[PDB]
Amino acid sequence: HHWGYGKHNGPEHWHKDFPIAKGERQSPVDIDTHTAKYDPSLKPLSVSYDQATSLRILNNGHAFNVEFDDSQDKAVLKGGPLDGTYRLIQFHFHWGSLDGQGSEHTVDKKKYAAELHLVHWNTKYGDFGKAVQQPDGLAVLGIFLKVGSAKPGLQKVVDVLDSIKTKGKSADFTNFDPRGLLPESLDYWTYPGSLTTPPLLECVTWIVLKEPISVSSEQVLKFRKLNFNGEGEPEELMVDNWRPAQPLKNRQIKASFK
Ligand SMILES: O=C(O)c1ccccc1O
Ligand SMILES: O=C(O)c1ccccc1O
Ligand SMILES: O=C(O)c1ccccc1O
Ligand SMILES: O=C(O)c1ccccc1O
Ligand SMILES: [Zn+2]
Repeated sequence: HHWGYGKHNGPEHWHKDFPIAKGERQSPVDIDTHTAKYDPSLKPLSVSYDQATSLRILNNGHAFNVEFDDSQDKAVLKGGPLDGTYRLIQFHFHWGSLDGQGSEHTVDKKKYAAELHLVHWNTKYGDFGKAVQQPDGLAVLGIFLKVGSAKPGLQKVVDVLDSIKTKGKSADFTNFDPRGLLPESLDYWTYPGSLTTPPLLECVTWIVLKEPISVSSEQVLKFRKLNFNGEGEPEELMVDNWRPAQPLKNRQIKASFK
């Protein structure tokens, strides 16, 4: 599988190897804020990250993942639209070549400079690989990034990127606190969707926070120095690693707030 974000292997091509790309609950989507419905029965999100154990950071040739110990209930998401306990396995970002693009979800067609995805799996399915085969297997917390003031809690991530410049490189990344990436408010939109990269499985309850976080231009510039290619291969900057909005089809986006 040689999928990517280039002209010859990008999102418009993914359906040839992954036919679910044209399915009924693909992500991301545009969030029409005037069409989303407030649902008063939606509960507040419960983000319990105090015992989180980060292990490693990896450049996988499409983004970088910060990975966590998901062998115990150390960092979990529950409540909101979710039934059960969802364990944090990794987070990653999508970002642009310019500050006016980079997010996967859009809000009233507005694009943010980047988007953070905190990926969690439903513990009733035992492991991530089983969870991705279920319609309620994953819960992804999505957070928009806008360029402005620096985010202090992001800087530890930025400072390690030089050690994982190319595809396949990893580095130890212990004692990172993902709570430093969250905005003040946990108000959210939610809808059923999919992974946004191949295999594009329709297994995600998306929880997209309304409040973006601010990062500095210097922080996002360091993301843009990463490479899609392996060491010794022709340099292709890791930028614009986002899938565009897909048709909503027979879905409704719900809001936790009025
Ligand atoms: O593999 C990619 O994601 C890619 C992206 C941009 C340009 C060329 C590429 O191969
Ligand atoms: O110093 C950086 O911020 C950096 C980031 C990504 C890749 C190579 C780098 O030197
Ligand atoms: O978010 C995704 O698209 C994804 C895809 C494959 C594996 C883990 C993931 O989070
Ligand atoms: O291994 C290579 O082919 C190579 C090519 C360009 C620069 C550094 C390298 O190691
Ligand atoms: Zn993602």
